[PDB]
Amino acid sequence: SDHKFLTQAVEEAYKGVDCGDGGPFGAVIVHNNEVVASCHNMVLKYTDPTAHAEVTAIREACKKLNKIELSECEIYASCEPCPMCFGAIHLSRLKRLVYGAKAEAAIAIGFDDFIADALRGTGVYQKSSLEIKKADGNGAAIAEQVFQNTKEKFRLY
Amino acid sequence: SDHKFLTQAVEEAYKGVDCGDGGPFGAVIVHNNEVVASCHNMVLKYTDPTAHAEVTAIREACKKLNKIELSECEIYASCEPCPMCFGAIHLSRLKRLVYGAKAEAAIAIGFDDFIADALRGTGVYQKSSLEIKKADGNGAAIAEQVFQNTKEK
Ligand SMILES: [Zn+2]
Ligand SMILES: [Zn+2]
Repeated sequence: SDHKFLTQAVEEAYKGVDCGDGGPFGAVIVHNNEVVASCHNMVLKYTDPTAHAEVTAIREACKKLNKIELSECEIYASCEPCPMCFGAIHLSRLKRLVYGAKAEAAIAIGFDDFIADALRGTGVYQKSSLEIKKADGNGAAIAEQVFQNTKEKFRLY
Repeated sequence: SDHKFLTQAVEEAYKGVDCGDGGPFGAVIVHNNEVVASCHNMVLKYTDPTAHAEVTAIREACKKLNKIELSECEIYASCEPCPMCFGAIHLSRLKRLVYGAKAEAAIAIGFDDFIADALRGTGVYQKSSLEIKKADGNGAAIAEQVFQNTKEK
């Protein structure tokens, strides 16, 4: 099941960058195998620097479910969530995070060096409690290739 | 001026908690000396756990200026911004943050221990770039008093 939803997140990333909504990032929020929200980065479309894929999905899922906690839901992120997004995942009380590519894969094509200490377990003040799964196998390889694929698609533009 | 805009962020904190929009937290974004956004926590009003005062203010300022970066603006927060909000402040590229109450003041009234390493200078992977000012004196007194004053609210 993890492979299904992670690949849905990756496809959101491709769709969002293709239509110009934002960068190549996707996120899917799922409640007992039912998809609650399927989003990509909307920073450009919304003129909102907080509209990352994860934040957008959280906003949508909370509005759909009429509550500010998503404690029975899980989130699939095509890329490792940044500090803002990991903070939003913490605040939302999501029970599990599965992510596809390490942040280094995005930094490799020029994205900002902007990594969540609490995700990687390197903080003094901020600690995480939720279950975190870095994908492996086919899902991880597919997720990691998003960034070189996007850079190649826009190389001569 | 620093006192003026921090006091306005505290005023937003009180207004928001009084009308049930969210918790006792406010934020003000200014371009030199003009208010670009003045907001409070809207978590309850919007059913949105990301709608902290700072995030709400960033979104409104970016809409007002029609752009996703706020490198000419500064942000005043009634309370120390949390990891989410400090991340948002980084992404928006605000050039300066002034905040009134240390997170311990909110925690002492029963809010979650949820503190940004990058703001306190203890981040390993996340390093702040912007200038940060913790208020002192009367500004700190005003911002700390919010939590005692709104305890039963
Ligand atoms: Zn993010
Ligand atoms: Zn916050």
